[PDB]
Amino acid sequence: KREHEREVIQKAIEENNNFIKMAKEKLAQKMESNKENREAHLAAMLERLQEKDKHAEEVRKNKELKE
Amino acid sequence: MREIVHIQAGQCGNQIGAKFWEVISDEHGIDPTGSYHGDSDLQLERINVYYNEATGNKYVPRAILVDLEPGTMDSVRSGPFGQIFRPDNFVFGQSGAGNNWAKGHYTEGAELVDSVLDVVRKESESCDCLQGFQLTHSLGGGTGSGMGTLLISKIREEYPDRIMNTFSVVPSPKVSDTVVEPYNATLSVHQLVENTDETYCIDNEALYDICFRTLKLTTPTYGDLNHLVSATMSGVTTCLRFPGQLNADLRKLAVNMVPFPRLHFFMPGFAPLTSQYRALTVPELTQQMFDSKNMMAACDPRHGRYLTVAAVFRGRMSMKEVDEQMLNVQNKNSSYFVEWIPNNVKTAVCDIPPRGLKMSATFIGNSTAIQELFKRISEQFTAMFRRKAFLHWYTGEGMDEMEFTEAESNMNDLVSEYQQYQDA
Ligand SMILES: Nc1nc2c(ncn2[C@@H]2O[C@H](COP(=O)(O)OP(=O)(O)O)[C@@H](O)[C@H]2O)c(=O)[nH]1
Ligand SMILES: COc1ccc(CNc2c(-c3ccccc3O)nc3ccc(F)cn23)cc1
Ligand SMILES: [Ca+2]
Ligand SMILES: [Mg+2]
Repeated sequence: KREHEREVIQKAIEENNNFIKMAKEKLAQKMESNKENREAHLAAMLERLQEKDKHAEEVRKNKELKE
Repeated sequence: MREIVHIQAGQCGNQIGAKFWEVISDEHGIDPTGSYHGDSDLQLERINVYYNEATGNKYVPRAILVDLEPGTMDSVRSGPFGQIFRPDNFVFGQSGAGNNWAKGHYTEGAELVDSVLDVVRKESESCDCLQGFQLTHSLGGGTGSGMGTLLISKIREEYPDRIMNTFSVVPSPKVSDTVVEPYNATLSVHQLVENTDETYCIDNEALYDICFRTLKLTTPTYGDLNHLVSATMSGVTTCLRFPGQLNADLRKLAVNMVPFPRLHFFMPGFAPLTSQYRALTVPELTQQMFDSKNMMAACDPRHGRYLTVAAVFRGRMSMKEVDEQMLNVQNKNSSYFVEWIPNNVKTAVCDIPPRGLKMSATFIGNSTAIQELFKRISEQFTAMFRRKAFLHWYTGEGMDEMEFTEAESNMNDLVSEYQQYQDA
């Protein structure tokens, strides 16, 4: 009975720790997946805008080199 | 064998336990501060069974007060007789047990139990010849139920040869704190079957009905139920607290009442039921104590058979008439007492009546009809357990479903065992 009494409290601690653990890890997982996603969205937006600057360079070099 | 050590656990344990010390302190002429202002020498002759003598001829209850929260135990110290208890024996936690057996037995209570056992050992050591322990508790909450049964298990380990008594308050929907009571009770019954020699089954169902039907209390409080409990506790301890031929002790009671070791659940009864002016004749006491209406456990004794009986008459009365009347109910209802324990009814008389009444009778019965109580709790248990309802409260403190299954099985076995002797 005493050894069983220690197994039960050890289990209660184990599972409480497990919840705290997997919540901690699940959270860090999401925050890191999110930051990579948000940054990937903004990186693509800026890379489409920098692709316009580089098309404006072609149109400004078609007036200067067609005269 | 004289000294008993009393422990009261949880709300109920300490509420009824306070009333017990109020009732018997008046009977032994002890006042709210601890001094003896009596009149009869018979009051002090075995005061040693429940009280220690102190510096200045104060008498101090050999009582340990246990709870996981300080609510109830601050009330006990506030209340009428609180200042009599030894202040070191107040052992309490802070967070309580949330009507959860598991918290009492396995987590919260485990933290506190070793301190209670240090006070138990303190009281146990300064005892000439300890006979045993009595615990007051309910089976329905978490502290008195789970922690209480944890204590019992520990006390048995350290003192395996001493007697263990419980006054165990069984729960009812009619007086109900929470839906998990049947769970808590079934987990505690499993403990009591293994680790006690005697248990007085005080059913709250039966106390509610006595209060409602027979005493005309429309809206009964816990005070009204505990009035009935402390008069029963007074009665079933009379033979230990007074003289004088019956060398009655807890072991003798255990030997004569309990033919099979698991079948030690006693149905108590009291007459007359109160909250009078006309004293009762011995025939009336004898009719009343044996009446179903006067039982402290909600079981019809006609549905079962009496294995053993112990009856205790209080007041000045003819012992000739007491034998005649006690022999009359046996001879006139002989089918209801088992033929295979000859002379299973034993009767005693004590000259001191209780406060209020000129004469009274207390009944102690090991009837097989007690099964009805365990059947009632087994049914409420299954209603919920078949859908595993409310279990998360228990599994969150590390308990497993297998432990509930085990416990359900032990109780149903108990019921089978009582049913075995009803038909023999
Ligand atoms: N007869 C009686 N029953 C009580 C009393 N207090 C609580 N109960 C019952 O005891 C059960 C709840 O247990 P309680 O002692 O409050 O829980 P604990 O403090 O956690 O042990 C329920 O069945 C209540 O109806 C009381 O003073 N008298
Ligand atoms: C078959 O039933 C019994 C036989 C022996 C005993 C031992 N002592 C005892 C008791 C008794 C013992 C301990 C605590 C409270 C008690 O009230 N009450 C009686 C009444 C009559 C009598 F003969 C003995 N009694 C108990 C029951
Ligand atoms: Ca704690
Ligand atoms: Mg309560």
